[PDB]
Amino acid sequence: SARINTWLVKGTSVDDAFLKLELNTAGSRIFENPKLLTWAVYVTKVPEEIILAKLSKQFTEGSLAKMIASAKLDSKTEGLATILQAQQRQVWVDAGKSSDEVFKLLQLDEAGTKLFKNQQFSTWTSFVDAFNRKYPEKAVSIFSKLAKTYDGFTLWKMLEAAKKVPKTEIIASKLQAQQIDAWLDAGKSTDEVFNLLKLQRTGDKLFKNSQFLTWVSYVEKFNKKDPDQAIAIFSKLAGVYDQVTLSSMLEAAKHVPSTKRIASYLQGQQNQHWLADGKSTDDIFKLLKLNTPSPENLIDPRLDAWTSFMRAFNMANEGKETTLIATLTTHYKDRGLAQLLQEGTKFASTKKIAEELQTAQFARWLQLGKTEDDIFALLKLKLTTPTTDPEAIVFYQYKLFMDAHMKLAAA
Amino acid sequence: GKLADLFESTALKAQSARINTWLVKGTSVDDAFLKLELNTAGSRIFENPKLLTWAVYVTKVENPEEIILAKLSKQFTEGSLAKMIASAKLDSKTEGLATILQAQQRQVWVDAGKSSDEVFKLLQLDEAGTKLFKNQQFSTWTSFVDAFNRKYPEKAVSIFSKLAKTYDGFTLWKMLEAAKKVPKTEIIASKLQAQQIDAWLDAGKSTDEVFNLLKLQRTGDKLFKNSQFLTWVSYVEKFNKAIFSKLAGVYDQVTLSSMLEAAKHVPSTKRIASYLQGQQNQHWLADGKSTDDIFKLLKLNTPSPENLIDPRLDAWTSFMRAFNMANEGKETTLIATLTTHYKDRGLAQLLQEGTKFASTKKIAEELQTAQFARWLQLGKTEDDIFALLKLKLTTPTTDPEAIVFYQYKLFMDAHMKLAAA
Repeated sequence: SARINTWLVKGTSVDDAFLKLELNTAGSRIFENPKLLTWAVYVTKVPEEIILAKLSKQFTEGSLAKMIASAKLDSKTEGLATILQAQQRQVWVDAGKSSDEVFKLLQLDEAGTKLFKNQQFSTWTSFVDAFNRKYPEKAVSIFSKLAKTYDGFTLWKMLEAAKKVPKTEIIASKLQAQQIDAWLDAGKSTDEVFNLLKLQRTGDKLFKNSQFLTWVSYVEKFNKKDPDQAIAIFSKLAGVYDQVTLSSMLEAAKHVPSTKRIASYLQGQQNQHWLADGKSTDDIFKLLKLNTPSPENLIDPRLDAWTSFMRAFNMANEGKETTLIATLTTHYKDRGLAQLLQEGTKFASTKKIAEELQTAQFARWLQLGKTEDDIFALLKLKLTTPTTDPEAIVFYQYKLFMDAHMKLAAA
Repeated sequence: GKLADLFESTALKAQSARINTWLVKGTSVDDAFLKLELNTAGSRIFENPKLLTWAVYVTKVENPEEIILAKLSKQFTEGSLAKMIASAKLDSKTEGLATILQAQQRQVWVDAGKSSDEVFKLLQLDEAGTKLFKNQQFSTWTSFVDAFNRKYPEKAVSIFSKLAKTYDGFTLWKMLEAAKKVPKTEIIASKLQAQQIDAWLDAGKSTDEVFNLLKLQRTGDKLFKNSQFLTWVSYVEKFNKAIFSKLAGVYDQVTLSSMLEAAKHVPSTKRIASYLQGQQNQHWLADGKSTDDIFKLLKLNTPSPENLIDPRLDAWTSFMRAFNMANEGKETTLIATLTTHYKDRGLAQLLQEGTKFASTKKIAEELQTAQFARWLQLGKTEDDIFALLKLKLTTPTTDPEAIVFYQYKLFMDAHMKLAAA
């Protein structure tokens, strides 16, 4: 206020001005005192070293650190706190304090999994920066310390979580990058980093864990570094999961944008390995349990895993290429499948596919040259069969189709 | 017959003339269902007012709730019908109906003899992972397990046995512990925690096993900060019916002392820490250690000013109370021990320096007047403390000791009545 304007006229000592404000009897709550802002202003006008010295004879360095840290949080003392944090940093640097000791100073020992939440974290990192540019010969990475304090997985989680809050979003990602590289230089195998990230601890929920993408990112850098040791990433998964559950996981993962691109590739790998083993489209059809007559498997992801494999099988064996309605006719029967699709047409979930499938079954019949009494025979119909029965409907719709395709009947 | 009551407070549009037409003619619920084309309505069926109209009409011709769902069971798959009803339960405009139907579906699954495992997969809680208790259909499934357990006691199965076979102990615990703070789920969650403990008891696993299991080895000086520690404590107290000896075999006595004294100030771990510190005390007395052995042990014998906000000092005063009430007559003192280990001069500068920092001035001032008082009782004169504070003529007034001396004489001047003795 106008106090300063009086003290300047008189010539009052900064010490006396500090005393006249009773700031020597102010507790840990010192910064909230506007009298401190006014005195700190008075001191600037005759610098930053002095404020910090006087505060350093009334507050322990560690405690002062916290006070300044939380002092940056108040809009009214943002400036002062920063200048003081810089002076304090400069002092620690000159005094030659280790990064380990500043770490103790700020009591980050005792913040565990909560470190990046701790408000005095940036205090310590800014110190490590300053120390590293003043003492390059004995310079030490921030990360090397974190990595020395926490095991790989805990550190990973802390980081992964810390980039969610923007205040630290940048730094966390930076450190995440360093962590990966730190594994590379440490000569860790993809298997070690695999177990390290606890991906064993995951079940059929592997591609649902974000650390899996981290491990993939690791293995594709590991493969480029040392390709005399490069690994088949599908071969590990194949050594630790069933073909059925692995198929399920892969087809699910293929529909999440994050994992879409690695899941597609890996399912390709599965296809190709199934082909090299001698599995046929019918082998895989049975494998994926598609021959058990649940009607829900008409929209099943198992079906997409299968049509994927079918696609793969065909481009190998040209000329001898299979079909979905062909395979469904093979495992269920003509009658069986007719029943199946007709039932499918009732439920909303399966109504498009079944219809799409039904006419397919009709087309196969038409080209095979099946006549009305042939299908009547092969649906095992009787005269006293209700027209409302599944097959008795299918049969009719086939007659409408056949009657609407007199031209193609050449086949 | 709940459903009839709900369609009283229901807003119909024209909707109620359709129904009254159907009552007049007498048209069947089935044909009335056909005339509304609801057999071709699909997954957004509940948003369709014609469903409201048909369900109201069905209430007007019957337990109608059995029929509605039955009809719905021929147009929608079991799982999908479940899900639809679930999200129908979320919108205020279709609530009674949705809940009542969810109950009917429950009973139908029970009658059909469905396993709890199959209802579990149906509601897709298999594909819900550590998020299970967050899931809106968790309670659906628990209601099924209840209904199934009262229908088939011979084939009854605990909810917990399923959770416990699906998740490992630690993740399950974290899940429970997290869900119990969520108020919607606390009650059931807490039951499961009890059962988990009980399930460890019956599975005959060791206290060491439950210890390692709960991830407590790489807790360090931060053991009492992980809440699962209480879970393990609670375990051993059910198991016995010696915890300090275990803690003593895995920690030094000084960090253990600090940890306990700290733990005594968090309400959760308070009282177990109090008790365990009691055990440390008693074990400290039974070996024969005296207050100075412990003082030195606890690193208190060096004049660090940080010993003024230290928990170790408090651990020490704890042991002092304990020693004093045992070894009676030969009772030690705080200022005595500080005078013995630091020296008169040493302790004097220590406290004087302590008085400046806001951090330590309470303790430092109380201790200071303590030291002054002991000086007075001993009959130490101005020139005596001047002598042993090793002060000189040319000593600056601002030196610690040079202040102490002054403070003592001022103390002496306001206490001379008592000084008569």
